[PDB]
Formats: sequence, C-alpha cells, structure tokens
Amino acid sequence: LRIIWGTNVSIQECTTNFRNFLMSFKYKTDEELYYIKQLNEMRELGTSNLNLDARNLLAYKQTEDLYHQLLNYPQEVISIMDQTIKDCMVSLIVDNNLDYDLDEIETKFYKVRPYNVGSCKGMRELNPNDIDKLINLKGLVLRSTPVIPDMKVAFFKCNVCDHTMAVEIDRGVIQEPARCERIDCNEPNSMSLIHNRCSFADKQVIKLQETPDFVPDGQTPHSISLCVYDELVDSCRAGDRIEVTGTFRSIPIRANSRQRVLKSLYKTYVDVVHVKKVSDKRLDVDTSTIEQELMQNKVDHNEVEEVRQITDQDLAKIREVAAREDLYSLLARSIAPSIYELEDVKKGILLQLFGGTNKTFTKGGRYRGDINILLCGDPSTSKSQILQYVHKITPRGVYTSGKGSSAVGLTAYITRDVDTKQLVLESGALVLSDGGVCCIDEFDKMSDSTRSVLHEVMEQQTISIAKAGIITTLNARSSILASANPIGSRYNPNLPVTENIDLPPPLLSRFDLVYLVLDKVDEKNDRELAKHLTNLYLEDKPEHDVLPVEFLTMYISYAKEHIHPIITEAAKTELVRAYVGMRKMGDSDEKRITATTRQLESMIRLAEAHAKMKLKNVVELEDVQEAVRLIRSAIKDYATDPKTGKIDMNLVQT
Amino acid sequence: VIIDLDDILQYQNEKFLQGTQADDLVSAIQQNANHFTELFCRAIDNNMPLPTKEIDYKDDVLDVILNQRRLRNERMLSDRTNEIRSENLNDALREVVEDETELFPPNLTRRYFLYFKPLSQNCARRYRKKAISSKPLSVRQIKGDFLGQLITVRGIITRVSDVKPAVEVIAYTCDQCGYEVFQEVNSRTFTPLSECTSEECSQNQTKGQLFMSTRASKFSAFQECKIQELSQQVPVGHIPRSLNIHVNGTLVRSLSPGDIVDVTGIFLPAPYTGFKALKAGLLTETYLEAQFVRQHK
Amino acid sequence: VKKVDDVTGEKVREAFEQFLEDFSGEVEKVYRAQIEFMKIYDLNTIYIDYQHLSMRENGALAMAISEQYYRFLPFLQKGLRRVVRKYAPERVFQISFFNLPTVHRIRDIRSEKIGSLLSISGTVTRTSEVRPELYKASFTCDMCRAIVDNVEQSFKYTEPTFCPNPSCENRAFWTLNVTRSRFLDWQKVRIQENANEIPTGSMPRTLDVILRGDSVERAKPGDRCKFTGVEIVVPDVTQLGLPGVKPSSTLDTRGISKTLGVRDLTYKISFLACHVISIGSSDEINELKEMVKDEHIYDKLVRSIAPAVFGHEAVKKGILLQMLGGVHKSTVEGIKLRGDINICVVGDPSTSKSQFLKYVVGFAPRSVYTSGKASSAAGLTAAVVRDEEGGDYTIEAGALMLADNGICCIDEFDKMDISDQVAIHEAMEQQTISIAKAGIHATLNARTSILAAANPVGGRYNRKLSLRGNLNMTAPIMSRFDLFFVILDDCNEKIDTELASHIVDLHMKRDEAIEPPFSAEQLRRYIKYARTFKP
Amino acid sequence: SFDRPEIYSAPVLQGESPNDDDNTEIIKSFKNFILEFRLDSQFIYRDQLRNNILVKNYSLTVNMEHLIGYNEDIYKKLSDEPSDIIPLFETAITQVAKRISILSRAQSLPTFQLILNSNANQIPLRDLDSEHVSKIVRLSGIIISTSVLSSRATYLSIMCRNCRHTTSITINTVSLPRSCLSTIESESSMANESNIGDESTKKNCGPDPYIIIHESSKFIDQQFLKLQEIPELVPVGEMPRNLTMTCDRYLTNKVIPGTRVTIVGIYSIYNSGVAIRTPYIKILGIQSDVETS
Ligand SMILES: Nc1ncnc2c1ncn2[C@@H]1O[C@H](COP(=O)(O)OP(=O)(O)O)[C@@H](O)[C@H]1O
Ligand SMILES: [Mg+2]
Ligand SMILES: [Zn+2]
Ligand SMILES: [Zn+2]
Ligand SMILES: [Zn+2]
Ligand SMILES: [Zn+2]
Repeated sequence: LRIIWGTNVSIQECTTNFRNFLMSFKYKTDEELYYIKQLNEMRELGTSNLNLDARNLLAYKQTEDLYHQLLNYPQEVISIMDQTIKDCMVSLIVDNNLDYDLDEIETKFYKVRPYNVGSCKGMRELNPNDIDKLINLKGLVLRSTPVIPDMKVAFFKCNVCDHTMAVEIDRGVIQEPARCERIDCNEPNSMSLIHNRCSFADKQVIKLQETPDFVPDGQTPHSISLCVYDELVDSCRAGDRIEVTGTFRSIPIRANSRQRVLKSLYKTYVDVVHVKKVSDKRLDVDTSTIEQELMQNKVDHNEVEEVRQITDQDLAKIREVAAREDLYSLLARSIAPSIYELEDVKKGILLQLFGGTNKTFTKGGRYRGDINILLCGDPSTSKSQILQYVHKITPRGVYTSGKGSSAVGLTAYITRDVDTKQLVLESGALVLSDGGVCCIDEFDKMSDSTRSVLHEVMEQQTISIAKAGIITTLNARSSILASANPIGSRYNPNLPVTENIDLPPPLLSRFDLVYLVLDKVDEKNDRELAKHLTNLYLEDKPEHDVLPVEFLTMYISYAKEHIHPIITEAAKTELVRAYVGMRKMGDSDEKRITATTRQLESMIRLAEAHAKMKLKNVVELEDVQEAVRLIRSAIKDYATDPKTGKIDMNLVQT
Repeated sequence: VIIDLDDILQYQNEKFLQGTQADDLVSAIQQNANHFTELFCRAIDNNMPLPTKEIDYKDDVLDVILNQRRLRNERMLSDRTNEIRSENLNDALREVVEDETELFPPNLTRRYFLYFKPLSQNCARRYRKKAISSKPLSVRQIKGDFLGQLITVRGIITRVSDVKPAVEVIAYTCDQCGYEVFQEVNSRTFTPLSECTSEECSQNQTKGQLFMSTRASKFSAFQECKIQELSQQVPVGHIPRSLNIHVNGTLVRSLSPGDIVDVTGIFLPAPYTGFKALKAGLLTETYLEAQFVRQHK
Repeated sequence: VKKVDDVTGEKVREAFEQFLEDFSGEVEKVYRAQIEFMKIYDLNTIYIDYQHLSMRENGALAMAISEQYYRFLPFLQKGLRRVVRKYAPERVFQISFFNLPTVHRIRDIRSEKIGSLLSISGTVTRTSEVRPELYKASFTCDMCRAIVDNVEQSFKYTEPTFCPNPSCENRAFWTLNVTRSRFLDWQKVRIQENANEIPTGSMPRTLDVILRGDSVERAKPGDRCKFTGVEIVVPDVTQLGLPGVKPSSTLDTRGISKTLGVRDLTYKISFLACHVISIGSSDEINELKEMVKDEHIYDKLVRSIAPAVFGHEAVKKGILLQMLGGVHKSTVEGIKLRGDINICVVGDPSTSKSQFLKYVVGFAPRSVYTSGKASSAAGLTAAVVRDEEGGDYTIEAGALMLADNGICCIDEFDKMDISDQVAIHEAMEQQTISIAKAGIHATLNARTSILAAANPVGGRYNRKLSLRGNLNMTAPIMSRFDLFFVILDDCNEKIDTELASHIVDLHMKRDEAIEPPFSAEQLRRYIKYARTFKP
Repeated sequence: SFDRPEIYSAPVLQGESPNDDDNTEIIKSFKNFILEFRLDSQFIYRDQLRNNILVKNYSLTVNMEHLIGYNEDIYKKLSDEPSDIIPLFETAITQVAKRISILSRAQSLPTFQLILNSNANQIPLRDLDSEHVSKIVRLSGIIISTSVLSSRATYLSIMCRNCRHTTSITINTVSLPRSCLSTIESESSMANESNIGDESTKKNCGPDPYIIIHESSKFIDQQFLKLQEIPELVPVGEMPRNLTMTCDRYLTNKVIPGTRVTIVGIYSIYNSGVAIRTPYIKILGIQSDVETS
C-alpha cells in the first residue's frame, strides 16, 4: 500500500508475511513447528538474538519476495523483523497465559542476524551499484584495533546556572544548543560540553585476509576492513578462520586534519552483522587454549558459539562406532582416502591429530601433548599431499617452505598502518599457528639462523622477544609437521641415515617420530598402485568402507574435548623397561639416532594419544606396546643392521 | 551503447550519393569528441522507447529508483496543470506549467553509458578517407596539439588500479522542506554543503540542515592504468616512457598487467601537480580517457 | 540568579560525612584517628578502604559512588573539607580507595564503564619526568584590569567566560598570570598486558596511566603493579581515516534572528589512577632463626634449587653463589673491583640446560630471559623515545638495564652478533651503557649478573679439542666468564632407570613427587637476609 | 581546465507541518486574497491587475479596509512590521502577474509596486512621537516643495579592473564588494591556477577593485518632498513644523506644491545631542483633494 521512497518495501505487508512465516514453517522432528520452539527456548533462557538462516525464507511460498527484499534493503527489513519478533514474543506469552511477568520482555531489546546469504563472487568483483547490500566473506584474521568509544548521548552544562542538557546523536551529528532553555537564564552561547558525562558505545575495526573461492587471472591477495559494534567486539582473535556476513558500505575521507575538504574517490569497508566460527570440514578449536575467552563471552552475553553442537543421536552413533574392534584401522584408512596404503604414516598422522594430554602443575609448570613429526624418504612419494590434508583439516596453522622464510617473519615484526599512520605490531607464522599445526616443507634447505628459533618452541612452546618496544614471551602451542629431501638423488641403503640426510644428528633426536619413505620396486605393489590411480579417471567426478569427513571430524573433536587419559603402574613398568632396553641396544658413532629422554617423552605422548582414542580414561599395557611398536616401525629398525646402520633392501615390506 | 563511426560515414556517403546535403559529423566528432557525448545523450533520451516488461522484485534498486523518479515527475506536472487550470485566469498552459515547476534533470534519470569507437582503416580506405582516429601511436609522439582529440595508442600495460566508486553528483535531503539537493563534482576534491538551498528554505528565515544520502547519489566505477612503450618504438639509445589512462563505467576490468593493447580514447588535460617553484605560466597535466580496447592476443 | 542543585549529590555528601563520623576487645574509630595523624604529620591524602564503605545503608552509597564516581567526587571533597574544618584547624586533599572486590584485565575494558572507578593490573614499561601541572589559573581582563583567580581547568586549558564586574563586559579576552597560580605534580606512565593473560595468537595491549600529586614516582619500570582509579577519555586526532561515521558537533541555528565552528568528536580511552601498589617483618623471624641454626643448611640449600631436574649438583652450586654475589671494592686510586659472578653452561641441544634458565627466571626477584636470535641491539641496552608528546625526550630501558642488581638469562648465546656481543662486553667491563643517538648522550647503570647457555660450535662437544676450539665466543668476553660448566652424556643402566623413574613419577603424580626440603618463600627470605653481611 | 559545477533541487516529501507565521504561508495567503476577494460580486483586484498589465503600469493599488475585512492577522502583521511584510506581498503580485502575462501573450517583468490607500483617522503632524517609529501612519498636510528627480540603481553589472572577474548585483545601503570575490568563489579547478602566477607573488587585486559597466545597468527614479501643517491651526507666536518625505518609481510627479493631501507612510529615521536622529517618512500612498484646476 504505502511503500518507502526509493525502495519497494511495504511495512504492513512485510510484517504480516514475517508473522505468518514464523507461525508456520518446518524443514519440509521435521513435522513439528520450528521457530515456535526456538522462540520458546529463547524466552526461557533469556537470550535476545535470533540467528535466521536466509535460505529458509526461500522455501516457504510467501516469503519468496521477502528474501530479495532482505537482500536488497537490509536497513529497513532488519528493523521490521525485530519489531515483528518482539510483537510475536509478547503475543506468544499472552495468548497462552503462562505467567504474568512480562514487563522484562516488553522492555528489553531483540535482534535478528541473517547468516546464510547467497554465494558471493569475491570482494573485488563487486560494483558501485552494490553498495548497501548484504554479502558474505571468507578470510583469516590478522589484526584488531583496541576498543574505540563512540558517543551516543552528549551532555551539556550551563556555565551560569548549572542547568544540564542531554542530546541524542542524529545520523552522526550533534545539535549543540545556542541558548539556555531556562526562562530565568537564556544567555546566548553558554552551553559547555562535559566529555566524561556522555554515554559511549563500543566499536572495533578488524583486518581480514580474504580467501575467495574463485580467483581470476593474475590476481594477488589483499586485505579488507571490517567494523564490529556492541556485543561482537572482541569475538575474534588473529589466526582464526571465519565466515562473515555483513553490509557493503562506502564513505569519503578527509584530505587532511586541518581542512574540511573531502576526496572524490571513496573508501570501502564492511559492516559485520553475523560471524560463523565453525565448519563441518575442519576440527574444532582446542578448548584448553581459550578458557578465559569462554567466560568473557558468557559475561558479554554475545551468542557466538565456538564449538559445534552435538545431538543425542550423534552421541549414540559415536558410541556405537567406538564399540567395534576394527576402529583403529578403519580410521587410519579413512584419513586421506585418495592416498594409497601408507598405513603407518596415516596412523602417525591420526595420533598427531588426537594429541596427548596437557598437564598443568598447580604452583607453576606446563606440559603439553603436542607431537612433532618429520618425514624422510624418496622425493617422488606422496609425502607432500599429507601436508595439504593436515593443513586443510586442522583449525589453525600455516604452510611454509624452508627457503622462503626468515627469523623475523616467523616470530613478529612492526609495521606502519596505512590508515592511522602509526606503528603497530604484527604476528608471525609460529604465533598465528598457536593451538594448531605448522607445516614445513623442505626443512633441510632452511638456514641455520632460521632454524635457531625452532629450538625454544619445540622445547617449551614459547617464544621470547626482546626488540624495540616489546619485551615479552608469547605462547606457541603448536605441533610441527616437517618434510625433508635426502641428500643427492636417492636414499642410499648402503650408508647411515646420518650420511643420507642433511641435518645435524643431534637435531633429529628432538622429533617424536621419524619416517623413512623408501621406494621399492615390486610388481604386485606397482599393479595395485597403478590400478588405484587409474580408477580415479573413469568418470568426470569422484565416486570413491570409509567414514565421511564430517563424522570423522565430529568423532575426533568429541574425543579430544571430553576425555583425558591417565597413566598407571602397569604402564610405568613397561615404559621404564622399554626405555632402558632402547638405551642398551646399540650402546662407532653417528651411525644411528642416539636414544635420549625425548624418546621416553614420545612414548608417554603416543600412549596417551592412543588411550584418548577409542574413548578410554586409563593408559595401559596394550597402548604402551603399540606406541613402542609404532616408534620402532617408523624408523624401520627391523630391516637395519645394528652394527653398520645399513638397510637390507629385501626385508622391508611394502 | 557503442557508437561506431563507420556507420556514421556510411550514412553520410549514402546521403551524398543520392544528392542531398550532409555535414561531416565524422570530422566534427574526431576533432571535438568530448562535446558530442552530451548531444548524443540528449538525442537518445528524446527517443528512448517505453519499457515492454513490468518491474518486478528481481530488478535492480537503481532501476527501481529511476522509475520512482519518473513517476514522481509526471505527478508534479499533472498536479501543477490541474491547479493552474482551476484558477480560470493549451500550449501556453503547458509552457507556464514547465516554467513554474521543478523536475529531476535527465542525467539523474539516465541508466546507460555511451562510448565511441574509432574509424576502421578498411572502411576509410574503401571510402577514400584518412582514418586519423585509428592510426596507432606511441606515447612519444603524443604532443600538446593532440589535446581534445580522439586517438588510438598502441602499448603494453604495466599497472592497473582496483575498481573504486567515484562520485559525480552528491545528494542531500532537507527535513524542513522535504527537498532533495544535488551538488555536482568534477574535481579531485570537493566541499560538503551545510544549509539548504531549496526555494522554501531560501525564502524562510529558519533554514534546515542538510544530510548526506549515499543511495540517491550518482557514482561511477573508476580505474586508472599505466601504459608503456613497446621496444620497437623506442628510438636508438633511449628509455621507454609511459602514459596514464582512465577507465569509467562498464569498461572497467578490461585491462590486466602484461597486455599488449590498442586503446582508443579522448586526450584531455588536467591541473598541474609539480613543485610551485618550477611553474612558468599555465602548465597542465595530461591523461587519456578510454573508450574502446583491442587486444593483440 | 540562583544556581541549580543536585539533591542526590548533596544526599550522598551527607551520607559520606555520616560514614566518616560513624564508622568505627578495645573498640576504636579509624578515620578520625587517621585525620589526627594527618594533622600531626602534615600529609595530603586519606586512605579509605572500599570494604568498610560497603556494609552500610544496604550499599546504595557504595554503588552510587562506584558507577558515578566522576559525578560525585566534588561532593566527597566538600564533605571531607567540612569534616576536617569541624574536627581540626590552600591545602589540596586527595582520597584513595583500594581493596576492591575484583580486578579487570586490560583486554576486558569497555566504553560502558567510562567515568567509573575500577581496578586494573599490568606491567609497567616506561615512565616520564615529573612536571608541574596547571591546576587553578589566574587571569587579568583586557578591556578592564580586573583580576580573576582560581579558575579550574578540568583536563584542558580553560579560560574565564565573562568579566566578573558589570563595569566591564569582557568575554574571551584575557591574559594568564603565571606568578600567582598553583600547580601540581604530573606524570605519565605506560603499562602493558601481563604475560599470561594475552589471548591465543595475539600481540599485547598497552595503556596510559596518569599520576598526580604524591602518588608520582611510585611506579618502577619492569614491575607488576595494581592500579585503582577512574577510566576517562581524551581527544584522539589519529582516528581520522578509519572506517565508519565519526560524530561531529555543530551549533543549532534554529530560533536565532537573522537578516562555522564544526568540531569532531573522536577520542581514546585512558586511565587516571589514584592508588598504585606493587604486587610480587613479622613472626617469621622465629622460623628464620630456627633454619639458620641448622648444620646441614648448605646441603639443604643446594638440594632445594631446581628440584624438577635430575643431578647436576655443580650447576646447582653455581646457580647458588650466583644468586648470592660478592662485594664491590673501591681502591684509593679510583680502581673499582667487581663483585659479581657470571656463568656459562655448555652443552649440545639434547641436554637439559634450558631448564636451569627457566627456573632462574621464574624464581629470582629481578631477572629477564632472552634468546640469542629473537633480540636486537635496541632490545638490549636501551633506546631513546624522543616523541614525548608534551616535551623533551625519555629513555626506554632494555633487557640489560632490566634486572639491574639482578640476573639476566641468555639462551642460544652462541648466535649473538658482534655488536651486541660488544655491548655485553662493555657491560661486564664497566657497569655502564653509553647511549649516543639523535644527538642525545647518556650513561646507564647495568650492575647485573649473566647466566648464559651455549652450544658446541660443531653441534657436539668434540672432547679432543679444547674449550677455546669448541666455543664461538670472542676472547675478550670469554675471558670474563669465571665459571664454565660443560655437561656431557654418560651411558649407565642404573642412571638410565633412575632418570626414567623420575620422569614417569613426575608425569603420573604431577606436583606430588617434588618434595623439596624448602619452599620458594622460605628460600627468598633466606637469600634476602643473607645478602647483607659483607664478609 | 574545467567548467563550474552546478546545484539544483526538486521536491519529494512533505516537511514539518507549516507554521502560520512563515514567509511562504504569508505569500500564499496574500495570493489567495488577490485572486479570490469579492466586492459587489466582482474580482476587483484581479481585473485591475490584468488591466494594469495591459497598460504597462507595473503597480497595484490596494485599500486597507478590504484587507482588514478579509483577514485580520496579516493586517495586524502588516501594520506592525511594514518593512518585513511589503516585499512578500510584492513578490506575490509578481508571481500572479507572471501567469496573467504569459497566458495573455498567447491568447522580463520587474518587481511590481504596491500602493496603499486608506481612509482611517489621521494623526496631526504635531502628535508624531517615538511610539510611531517603524509603524504605518496617516497624515494630512500641504506640499510646499518638491525636489528634482534623482537616479538610483536597481541592477548593476560590475567588473574587477585587475583580473577582469565579472559579476552582477540586484537591488529591490547596498555597496560594491570591498575585495575581489574570485578567490572565495572557487569557480573551476583552472581558476585556482589562474589565481597564481609569476613565481611567489601572491595575487591581490587591492581595495575596491570593482568598476560599474553603465551600458548594461538599470536605474529608477527617486524624489523628495516636504509636508507642513495647515497654517490655519498653527499656535500663535511659533513658526510651523514641517517634515521630509521620500518617494520613488510610480509615486513621482503626482503632486505640485500648494496641494492639500493625505499621506500613508512609514515613520523612520536616519543619521545626519548624543544619540539624536532625524525622522522622515517613506511614501506608501498619496491622496489629493483636487486643487487649482
Ligand atoms: N601411495 C600413493 N597414493 C596415491 N598417489 C600417489 C602415491 N604415491 C605417489 N602418488 C602420486 O605421485 C605423486 C607424488 O608426488 P609428491 O607427493 O608431490 O612428491 P613429494 O614426495 O615431494 O610429496 C602425486 O601426484 C601422487 O598422485
Ligand atoms: Mg610433493
Ligand atoms: Zn543557563
Ligand atoms: Zn530545505
Ligand atoms: Zn573586564
Ligand atoms: Zn580581481
């Protein structure tokens, strides 16, 4: 009936359609009313935010137009939805006579957050005619400015009669009174502004590294600026991968502080309205690292969820799957289905993902279950695709090459912000990968200067910085997955591994596992691998008993978060015996990797990880034996001469 | 809309061969391209046919706003005609109606961009003419006498800037009188208005405060590119030089680094930007305004 | 022209006065006694416990003050002045609250609490010089020679608004008289996020703290302090260029007869502190005597260092006797004889040397840990920050300056460059660093001890060569390391089984299997007492 | 080298509810009064305005009794603030005349001149005092002297003698600009360059750099009159009192000395004791009694 000038929105029609959609909708558990129970649960728990999936509207018949109206004119539609939601809540409480305490709900506020806007084509692909539209982005957080106060109510005083005024901002402008409103006192130009008496809001600016799905020819990475307000402030930390939904904006910028002149060319940014920090294709952040942030979120009443939700049916299925007896091999086979055999490599990767138990001594002292792995072997094997899979499955991490890195670039640096024109600190790769997995390729081309820093992180998971303006120690609780290329063309089995790899022997003893990927010619294995590879090209799209990735990630996340194995005497005896045995065997030098206390630590961590798998709470003899067997098999000592350190090429089994 | 000059030349020759007179629109456009853009825009606006498809929920907000503006124009015109006829004080009535009323100018109701493209060597050779606008040139040969003309440059791109919104007309809304105020801008910088300029606020004693409205504004998609000489064009023992190109409208994103291209454009000047102490008179800076791009591969 | 008044402000004034006059097996009243003490000793500040202010009137006064401290502070001052006049005979008085229920983090500040009193904790990084502050100015009118006195500033240079005498109608034309005004001491400090609150994958935050009056020169760089005070806002010109709409202020032109001063409203959050306390005798002299009278005290001491590491009695005996130093001597000819001890621990990466460094940095009073490659010349020694927003330069301390009369832990010592090696050499030669930058010259004390960890040049300690052939240090610095402890691996079954048992005991039992003879507090007390005998 | 940007507007929405005492509503009410008021079933003012336009006399004669009868509020406002209301009524007359003229043409006007007539009680010239300053008064007297016609400007074209920056001024104490306006008026980007040259020497046109171009300006007629009390009623032993009046445009050359007239005008002052001023009258209407045929 009555549209709004410039738009085609009708308030009455939109509110009626929204109310009808709220009162009637279902997924077609799938037959029951959906938003009704969401509203009831919200009013039960006191929450104020409704996360609306914009795709839902496109299913119901009526709102097929409200969908496009929401996409095109978010400003009006969001307020309309909020008012409709409040009216619906009051109607729900009153029409059924639940309880007469409705003043709190009638007074408080509400909000609706769309979070499934249609796919976008990347920020650079937009045009000027897309301003003030709704879009979404994918990227990695780099920096966030501190909290900036924004005035909302200005407070004035009269310097002759003490009369005080309060003024509300209007579209970013304050109307300063020119005359005291008192009849007794109406002196002109007597109003003074008392800064501390005003009421301020919260605003924050975040820098985002966009990662578009489609990349045109010859296009390089860049950065975008996001503005967050009110609750969402401090909801993001650098290194997190997020999916953001917001409004596309524009603004002119002053040429200089002195004048009031503006520049013709505009500045673009994004205004955040929803943030998603969870995905079904990747694990969930280790909650052991974000303990305080959870309490801060609860205090701030922001409704962003860090970890995914688990249903009773899902938990029952998890228990059923853990009940069977082939679970270990099943999971190993599940990891990276496109990679053939390499069962022990896959098992090691799985155990790394699971990780050990993190002890913490009251009165100071830290121990972490991070596990470090290094891969050696022939150059042409599949030791690099393993890195990609771990990088894309882990929540946090960085993939680096040995020769393309630097000591400063791995720890931290100081840079001039191009907007504020001041100097600000930035995080390095090792700090960005905190709580996750750091991938290093060609670890043997890295310079000694660069390699120097890895010692401390691999020793105590911290990095100490003493540079101009900063003197402090930072956490780097990340696992290390490294690859190396043996000297020359092929790993010669007639020489010790120390004569094959280009690393100092002492440095090798720090890693928990060492893998030798040897390439042996055998007709059966060649036939099997060739058939496996050729099968992938039978049809234009992939079709390859393997669990789905979503279920696998759900299981691993649940296991990581909900259980904590502990060690027992039966395990302690075996650990001590095995460590003494290793120290004795092999006792003229630099022919093998000398055993140290790092190996005992590796046994502890691997046994804890195995126990944590399969949903146990006590580490035992089977776990200890499996850990020792895996450690031995990785270096394949069974095919080695314990006197000259050479390999018997005919004893190794594919 | 793409206006080709071969069509104009064919039209002129067809008019000539059967006797009737015709002017050298081709030469006029070639020598003073920048002025004919408005002539063509007005000629088209005088003839644009009506839409045969209704406006639905799957249309652009820009088109929605333009349609609203046109309907509002018609509404004021009809209202004024009715009010004037009611007084009992038709061409004269119409004329006074237009004279005494305000409207939205055509530029705020247009929805299309207009570009020219050069004269083909083949067509010029067949018609026994010399296609100046399609003779490739290096940045070396483009001197001051070429300013204001339509010319073709052959070069290799080296840098392209991102697409950003360039403002052409700012719009403000006055709450006191309900008017919309439009401020043109054609400089690298501008100044925002403060107080209303509409008739009602101008006559009244208490004037309203203007506010900014982004959606009603008139924006343009703007890119700048740097073009460089080819090796075979540089004289012996010299260094290649560069040149600046501006791209506006739907022609953006058509140039990428490393492309060897022929760009057609209008050559225009710009204010001086060097040190004051080295300024001797009215020196100016030059740039090319793009109209058509042809790739070599 | 009668002045508007705040009934609530007055009411809280009388409530505060009643608190002061009422709040008290010998009974006693504390605040009146403290006022008497102030009269006796000529002081300026009062210390009012926050807890005592809570258990009256159902705490309404406590809240009102907490969330509206800024509004009511003048009324509290007025009440204090009146009670002082009543019960005792220019003086500037200060109030100091402390012992708040909770402490916030620098990461958890919000614009909602602007103008509210709270408490924060952090590590100090820098301090500026004490400078006078314009408190209550005096001005002379121009069109007439009238004199106005006691004009308050309130965080900005404020002028009189109207000539006090109707004989002259002057406004906005004045001259400042610097000869009969009053000033206060004013200092700026910079604090940084503490180490263990920094969230994952983020860099630390920094905050400014303004100190006034007698609280000045109570902070010290490199310490952890707890502040209690107000949160405020100050103008910020840098925010221009950020995205978003920045508030502006313009005058209202409606209702003014006819016939442009626009301002911007960008700000940043600061903190004006009122109470600052550092955060780390009594009956315990009994225990001190009991423990000193022991006979195997030295052996128990040696056993008590670094209980989490196995063996290395010599290294422990070095860490001790580095904690306790010698005595500095002065000769008549001006020659100074050093009394400090420096230690180097040499070993390949597979050893457990870094644990000693971590224990020392965690235990010792003044200690700083740093790595060879993650540092720089400026990071060590010092730097000069000439961009003091209000005036002359200032000195930002470095790692060496930190831990003065303390211990500096240097890991990966072998990777240090020639420049910083020379700096450390100068530090050992003379207990001074010479700074010469931006035309500023200075000398800074570095009376420190050095604990360095070094690796063999070839990765492994070739026992065939000598120490000089195995290390990479330069002869000058090498000559002044009076203790070199080379740690090496010996294969033996009983040692191996004992070490494995110890490690597994720590992992399985955690804190239980430590049982050291003495605790950290006892050890620190003993060291503090013993450090002052001068044998 | 670019041209000047433009500015323009158009109405879309409805602002706040119009107040009664605002210039636009005053103009609307005056226009309604002109186009609607009826006497003896006639549109007297519309008809006489049409005839005046036909005759090329750009003035309208109005009687105050009709206005007070039609509406009282604007009558009081005019009687109290004549200097503020008259221009509004003048522009309303001009607006109506535009329509009438354009319609008649098919079937460049200046501002029309309002002339007021009245018959209310007069005030003896000896009773004028402070309370009547800036009000409207009616007087009776005898003309004794009329000056010669003067010349005043209504539209001036001016040029800066140094940089040749041109502009215009319209009148309806105006003074020429004191300094060149080409600086504050940033017409074009190239104008900024043109405003500087020959190295570091700043551009300064000097004080009063403008000159008038007489070939393209328009002027009007102004005249002075003197009015004196009737000699019959003067008190004995005292010379009579007289007063100065100013008229312009269509109220010039209407009377000759010796005529007994009634005058409707405004009581004003000007500067020529400590704070004394010289009163005089601005002529709004003249009514003769017919003398010396
Ligand atoms: N076991 C395997 N399963 C699947 N593909 C394999 C296997 N071994 C080799 N390949 C194929 O051979 C190539 C291995 O090269 P790559 O892994 O990149 O070398 P690198 O040893 O540096 O990781 C891949 O293209 C992969 O498809
Ligand atoms: Mg590879
Ligand atoms: Zn007042
Ligand atoms: Zn207006
Ligand atoms: Zn004075
Ligand atoms: Zn001039």
